[PDB]
Amino acid sequence: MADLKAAEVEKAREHFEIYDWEGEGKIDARDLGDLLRSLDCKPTLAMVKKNGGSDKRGEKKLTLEEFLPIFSQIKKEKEVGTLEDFMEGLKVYDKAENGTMLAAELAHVLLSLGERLTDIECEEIMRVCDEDDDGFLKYEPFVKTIIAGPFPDEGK
Amino acid sequence: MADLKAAEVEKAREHFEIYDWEGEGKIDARDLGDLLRSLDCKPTLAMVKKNGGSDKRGEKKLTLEEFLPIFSQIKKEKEVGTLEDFMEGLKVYDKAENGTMLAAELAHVLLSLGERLTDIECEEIMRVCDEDDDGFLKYEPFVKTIIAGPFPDEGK
Amino acid sequence: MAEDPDPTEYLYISMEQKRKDQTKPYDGKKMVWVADEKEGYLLGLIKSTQGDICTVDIEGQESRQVKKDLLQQVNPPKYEKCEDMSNLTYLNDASVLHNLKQRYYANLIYTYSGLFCVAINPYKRFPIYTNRTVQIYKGRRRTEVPPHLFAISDGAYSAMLANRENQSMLITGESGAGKTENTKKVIAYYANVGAATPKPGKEAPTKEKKATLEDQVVQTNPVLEAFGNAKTVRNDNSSRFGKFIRIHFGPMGKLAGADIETYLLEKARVISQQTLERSYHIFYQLMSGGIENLKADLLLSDDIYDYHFVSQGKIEIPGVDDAEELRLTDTAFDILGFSHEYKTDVYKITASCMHLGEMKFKQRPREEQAEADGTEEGERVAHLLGVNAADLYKNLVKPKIKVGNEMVTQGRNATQVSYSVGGLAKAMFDRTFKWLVKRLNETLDTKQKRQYFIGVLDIAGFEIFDYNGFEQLCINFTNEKLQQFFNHHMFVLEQEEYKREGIDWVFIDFGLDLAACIELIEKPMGILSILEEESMFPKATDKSFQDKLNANHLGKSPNFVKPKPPKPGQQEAHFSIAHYAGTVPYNITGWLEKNKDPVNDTVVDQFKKGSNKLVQEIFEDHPGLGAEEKGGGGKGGGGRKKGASFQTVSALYREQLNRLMASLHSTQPHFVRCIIPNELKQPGVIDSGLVMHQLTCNGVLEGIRICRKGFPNRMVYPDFKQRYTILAASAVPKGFVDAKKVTEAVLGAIQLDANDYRLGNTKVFFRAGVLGRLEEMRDDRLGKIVTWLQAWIRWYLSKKEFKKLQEQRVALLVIQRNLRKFLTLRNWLWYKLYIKVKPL
Amino acid sequence: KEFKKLQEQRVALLVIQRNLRKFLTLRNWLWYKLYIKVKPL
Amino acid sequence: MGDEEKKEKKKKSKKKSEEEGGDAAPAPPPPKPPSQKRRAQRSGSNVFAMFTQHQVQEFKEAFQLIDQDKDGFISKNDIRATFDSLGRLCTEQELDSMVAEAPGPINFTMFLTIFGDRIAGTDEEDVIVNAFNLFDEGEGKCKEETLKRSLTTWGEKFSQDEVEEALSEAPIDGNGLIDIKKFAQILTKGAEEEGA
Repeated sequence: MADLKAAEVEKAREHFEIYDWEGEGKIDARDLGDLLRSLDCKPTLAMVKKNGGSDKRGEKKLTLEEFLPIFSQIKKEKEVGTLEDFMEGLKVYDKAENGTMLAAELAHVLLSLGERLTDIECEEIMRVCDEDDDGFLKYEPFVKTIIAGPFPDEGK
Repeated sequence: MADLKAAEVEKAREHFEIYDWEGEGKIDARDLGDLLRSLDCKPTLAMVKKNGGSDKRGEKKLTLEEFLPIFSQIKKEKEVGTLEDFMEGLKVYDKAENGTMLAAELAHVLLSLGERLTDIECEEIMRVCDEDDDGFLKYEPFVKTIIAGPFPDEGK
Repeated sequence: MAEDPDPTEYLYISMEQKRKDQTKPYDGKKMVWVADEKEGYLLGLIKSTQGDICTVDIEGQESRQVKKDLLQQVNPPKYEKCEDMSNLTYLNDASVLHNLKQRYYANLIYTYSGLFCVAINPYKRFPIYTNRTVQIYKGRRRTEVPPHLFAISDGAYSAMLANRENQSMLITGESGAGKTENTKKVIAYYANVGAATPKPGKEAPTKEKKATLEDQVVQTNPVLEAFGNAKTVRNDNSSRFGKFIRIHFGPMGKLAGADIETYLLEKARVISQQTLERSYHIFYQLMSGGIENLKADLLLSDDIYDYHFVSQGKIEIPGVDDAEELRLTDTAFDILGFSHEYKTDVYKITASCMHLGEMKFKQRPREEQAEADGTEEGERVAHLLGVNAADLYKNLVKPKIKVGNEMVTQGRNATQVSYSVGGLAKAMFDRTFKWLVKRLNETLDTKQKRQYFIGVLDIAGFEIFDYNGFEQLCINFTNEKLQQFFNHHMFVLEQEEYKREGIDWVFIDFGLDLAACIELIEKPMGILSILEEESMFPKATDKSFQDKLNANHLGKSPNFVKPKPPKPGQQEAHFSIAHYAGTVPYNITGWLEKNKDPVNDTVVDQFKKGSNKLVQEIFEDHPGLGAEEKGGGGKGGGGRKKGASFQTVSALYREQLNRLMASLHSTQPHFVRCIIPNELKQPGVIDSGLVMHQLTCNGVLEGIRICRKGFPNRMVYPDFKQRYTILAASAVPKGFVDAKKVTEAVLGAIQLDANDYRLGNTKVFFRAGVLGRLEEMRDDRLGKIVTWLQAWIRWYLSKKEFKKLQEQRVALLVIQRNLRKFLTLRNWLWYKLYIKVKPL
Repeated sequence: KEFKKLQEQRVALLVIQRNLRKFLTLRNWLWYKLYIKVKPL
Repeated sequence: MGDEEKKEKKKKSKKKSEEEGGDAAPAPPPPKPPSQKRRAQRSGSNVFAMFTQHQVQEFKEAFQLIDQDKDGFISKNDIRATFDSLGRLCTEQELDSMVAEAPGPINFTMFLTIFGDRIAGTDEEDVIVNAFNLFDEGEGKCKEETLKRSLTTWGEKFSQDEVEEALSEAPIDGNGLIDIKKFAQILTKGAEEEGA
């Protein structure tokens, strides 16, 4: 958890600034989805659609000034999650005794649990090693490129 | 083909500037035949003389106006892609019809009868067709290969 | 969840019992199954036991003194309202019988019988079209995936993809199971493993747009079915012929294509009919189904009994039309990439094989020779070939019979004349179909993915009528060899694979022979037959046929019914040969005339010939099949070899027959033993008498003795460790290691009950029951870490595949930091460029 | 097939004809060439 | 960051080298962690000799703006002020560039370590592909003509003169000026036209 504090406001400004590109400070409706996810409220797709979001093309533009009186509600009941949990979890599957993961196999176990993986996301889990021999991930560089985000900004 | 088309005139105005090395017009006598061959009309040297044209160097030369009655006589007669005496003109050493004739009598009969052309082309009528060791080489596919053509239509 | 899978596709169980440890103390004994004298097994009670002898009464109303081993102790609730029937270890006919009855009651059709399954096939189709299906057969639980043929195909794909060496799935059966109807559900697993590219706006829908290879692999089975399938009334949708299908699977399991050859085809189901045989399915399709365009040109009626080789209406089996089945197949040409031309040209030749029927005893003269007073009848044949009514009505009436090698005729009366009209049709239909598969096979040689296959062998048809053709006989001489791959895989290759893997099992092989006198090499098989290799000439005796049969087929075959010959003239002798199905009274004559041909090579061959040569390619390239080397002599063709040979394509089919059989011999078994449930081919009806009979010939005792440890689920031990998820640790693996007695710890760590596991360090092996439903409850329990990976994969996808909000932004801001001052920053204090500047 | 080599020559003939005129025009209007050798300053 | 915000954190971010007066504020907000400063300034350190050349004349071309006096040692901000507006061509914002190519007053004596401090400067050496490259969706090197593009369509807005000038003044290598050369600009490849 956490209440309204300077650190969260920064987290939200940072994700938002990635999510634009126009340089106009406007993000579309759908991007509310993954902003909130990155903030570690752990929403479901229901929570997104509740906030007039979308899993389709945008409909309208949001400024941060709209987004934040949504967000200060969202924070209540959340877990910021640990990292070490996903490592321990994904060590369970092995394929060399080294924490290595065939791509199809890693999509499938997610599919068949939880709220259940969509057609598209199993293609994304698969995407890395697509259509060759299938196709081995490793748990540590997997989790890490996901959480870090692929270029939140770099100095190189 | 069996009649002049409007695009074969539009093709021939373009290809007029090729024939005269200046980029003007005046159809060269060998390039008389190259224009009829890039418009689906492929007479013999004895059919050329009937239309009153040319297909080889040293023969009459004409202008594009003068080319239209010559071009129109081939359309009324054979060789615009019609079938008769092509793959109907081959075989007489076999009283069997298996769609085959002898290898030896499919490369020195075009050289001992016919208008007589290159030994390399005598080797293409043998190459397009199947080979067996029973002495049976087909005659009927090399002709259909010509129906397929570089361009079935108007060359460019 | 609540420990039952969620219906979407039909026939999913909703359980009462759980196949877990409770069921184990139930086993026998009070009631047992005694054998009826009228065929079948029914339920008896032991009234008194005199030691090793017993007196077990029957509901037949007999009292019978029986011997221990015969009376099967009653099968416990492990096969009542469970997904299970994989755990079978119970012997003889009855064990299986009870359990399949209770399978219908349990809302299912196909079930495991160990590794060597039993399939009870009525044919029904669950929707495949849903975006629901392409998650379900994209791998899920062992009861989200039902114990239908999709399961085995999961555990083949999972097997193959873990251990990196090849498998097969080999279906046997008899007339009363339509092999092909089964195979399309194997393919429907494969074809719906697919997923599609991300949508840019985060759209979950997509898929049913991918992919023409999967589509192709399906579609070919309707094309193959319309020509080769006819029907019976014991076997609705009877494939009477033989096809070998190698299906190829990708990295992700996605179908890559199918190299499909064809073995034989009938020339005896359209030369005349036996009572309650229907001719080839396509005729009726074409007739009922036809659009107004083709109806005009092809000159078709939708009325029957205006023919004689096309008689018998619709036969009731679910999910088959003739009319709607036309549109399916017409599309199935379109999809293959076949030519829009060649469809109608082929239809013209196809539809004359209807038209031909109703002609007999045409000695009425027009020209001082046997022709006919008919017109319309033969004009509707005539136009579609080109040749006129006279070419037709001359050449029908009698064959030019090679006698010595010269040409004579016989006197032929009404029936004789009838049978010779049917000749012209069967030569056309065989020869078109034979061109036809092979030119469609070319296009299906694209792979472009991993080179792993399963080869599915479908050689069916058998038939039990007073007359079957010589064509069907050569098909059933393969059927014998199928029962030998059973022997070779049920004893041998099953436990060779168990040994390699190091899975537990005492390695014991029992004796059983169902044939062993046949060789899987050409040269023995092509001493046979004198009704082949000398029949085209009148030197062929039916006597020597049987003699050469009795050496090569009989010695190690047991269910083989001997030839007793009627010594006068030409045989009406009967024999029969081993198969899972009964005794066949054969008629031996007429086999003669068919390879002296009732309507010759020559007569057919000239419809093949063209007039622009485009016509020719459609049927031939030019050596043989419509063009002729001439002369008398030779076997086979066509007109190689040589001339009017009078066809003997059955000998050519020794050669090739070696080539199909031997590779398939060496492949490691998945098996489906397709049993006739009932004749009407309908869910909730099964006959005891049929199944009792099929299983005694399919050596059911032996067939459970090895398969008492049957495993037809085989996956990855990591994968299954991961589906339960293990967050407790004291000593619990996360390692890729043995499951011998280790599977009890990675279950029991956090919750779960355990009843089924087996050793594995590459492939892990399961049987049905305990796994699946407990893994649906892990959807309900697993909150937290699992579902937050899933939300994180949503955040992954969305960030990458927006396509402009991705890594575009970081670059664009640094790009800007230069753009604000681009005039300044592209130089410095000292201008150093004097090298290559547009004016400087 | 060879007429293809000649078909791209139809526009090329129009370029050499203007260029031959410019072979004499720029020889009355020189100081329009100068390229690397040893003479530049 | 809302509409209004990204106006403010041009002027407020401003993480060196970006702390410059601008064209209408300097660079568009880098995201909240200060990783990207390194692409705001790169700096090396090789000194190159003065009077070794005969394109050495160049220092006399710059001179007047950076040496009002005839033996220099003028005021210390005047390099940071005037040279911005027409020295190494027009439009001011050369503040931190100038304070990082001169380490105090520039004159003919001091010239060794400005010629040298060119190679330290801002966005000099420390060559890296990814910086501009990741724009065009990581597909091919990201050069001149796509930067011009971006300035009229997306991103924060700045004075259009500088860009049209900069394209025209290009040397041309044929794929324009890649990210490599955008850094490595000190060693080969510069500008044309007015100034310094």
